[PDB]
Amino acid sequence: QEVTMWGDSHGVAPNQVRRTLVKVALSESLPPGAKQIRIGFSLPKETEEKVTALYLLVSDSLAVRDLPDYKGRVSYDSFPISKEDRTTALSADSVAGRRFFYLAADIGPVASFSRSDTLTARVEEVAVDGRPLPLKELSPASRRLYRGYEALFVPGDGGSRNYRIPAILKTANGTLIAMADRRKYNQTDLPEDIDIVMRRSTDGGKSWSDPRIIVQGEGRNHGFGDVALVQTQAGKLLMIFVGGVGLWQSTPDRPQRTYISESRDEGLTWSPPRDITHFIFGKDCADPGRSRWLASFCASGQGLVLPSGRITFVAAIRESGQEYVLNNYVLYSDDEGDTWQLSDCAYRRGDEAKLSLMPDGRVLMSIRNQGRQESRQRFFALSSDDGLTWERAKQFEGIHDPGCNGAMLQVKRNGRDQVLHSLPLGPDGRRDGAVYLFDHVSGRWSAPVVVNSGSSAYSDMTLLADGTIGYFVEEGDEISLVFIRFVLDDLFD
Ligand SMILES: CC(=O)N[C@H]1[C@H]([C@H](O)[C@H](O)CO)OC(C(=O)O)=C[C@@H]1O
Repeated sequence: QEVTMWGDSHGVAPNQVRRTLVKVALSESLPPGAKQIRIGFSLPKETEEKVTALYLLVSDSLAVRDLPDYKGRVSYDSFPISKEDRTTALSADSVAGRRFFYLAADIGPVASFSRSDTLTARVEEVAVDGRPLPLKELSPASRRLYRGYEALFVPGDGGSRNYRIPAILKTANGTLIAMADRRKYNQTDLPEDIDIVMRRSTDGGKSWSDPRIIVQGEGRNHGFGDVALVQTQAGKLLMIFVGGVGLWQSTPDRPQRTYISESRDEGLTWSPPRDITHFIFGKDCADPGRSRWLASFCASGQGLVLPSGRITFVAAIRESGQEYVLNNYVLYSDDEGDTWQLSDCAYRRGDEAKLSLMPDGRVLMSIRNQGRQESRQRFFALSSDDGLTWERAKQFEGIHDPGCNGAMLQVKRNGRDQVLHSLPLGPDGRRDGAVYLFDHVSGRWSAPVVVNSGSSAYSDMTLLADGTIGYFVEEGDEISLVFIRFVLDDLFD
């Protein structure tokens, strides 16, 4: 006869409805001799001012996210509470044998969006006919306000059990393209059966089209995923992705293949996928020095189109069956994706790597630290010839990498050229999604700022037209893909 309690720590945005603050779970249904349950809670005046209404929600599901994020797959009743009240009661009959209770709120309109712009509440008492039950707290509540915050892909959406691997792209016309692994049966990588799914926004991420499967996987060893995105200088959209067996199961004669698809109408329609594995490695490769290589995949998220028009993604390539490590090469095209070539080797024992354009026209590459090498720090390299040749740049190091994909944006802050990098803070785990700012002139990283506390993994970022940052992250143990919008001052002033 015990209650367990979880405070909620997901972000919120103005005017959102029925946002959970804390939820509690009874160990058992109320007994037949129970007439009413009554829950007492604490809620600071600072939180009270930022909400317009409270509610007690009752459900037969114990959910991770806000109940409306499940688009009806969670069933609940909702009972309002005056914001000034600190207790509420409900009849056993109305609970109808259910065990999961949520204290939720409607978020007001005003906001300052600073680091201290947070919301919290705590359940202090759950009494059944005046008998307090033992209460155990597993997590506190702290919900930060952002300019935008929306779960774009939630486990269960459209009948897929899971979602992973976010990719985000803003077009020259302002269209937002969001893509992801639709991980149908569970959260594991290829060779599992996986689709590529998409949603679009034409209003800067205020609203999003219904999700559309654009590449359908056809069974185990026949799925697709790990999408990266660019817009070419001629204006076409380009996705690149892998499909087939797993990374370490690929071979020269039976590869996990690399594909590209293009769109000429802002992501509405896409060309039938085109196998470009033969430009890279394996049995159909024209370069005999790469015909015995085993595997290649481009880092999911975004590529980079250079000022010349050269299209680039970083591939991480397995050259030997005698080792489980990868080497980085830039995959590029100077003819709008018609043909593809590889740079010289950019990193030895690398992994998922990302590119960004330096103020002086050099290319900066950020390299995932796979295998807890060295000091468990993120790796960096530099190229001065548009990605053809590379050199390690230790002076950019200085942030921890638990072994996870992330992203870079070149931005101006207070007149000064800086790199914004997204990565889990950890330590040594995929936890607390954070961003850092690297100052070009001083060569020092900022202290991290945690955007989403809790389990956090892959992230992609884009610069919106008005300077806001779109931040697309893997939140939680069973992952939802979440689009968050903030400006730099919200995080760093
Ligand atoms: C094609 C592929 O396998 N991509 C996977 C990537 C890769 O396995 C690793 O980067 C190599 O070390 O890892 C992860 C991961 O969450 O860690 C997710 C990707 O789906």
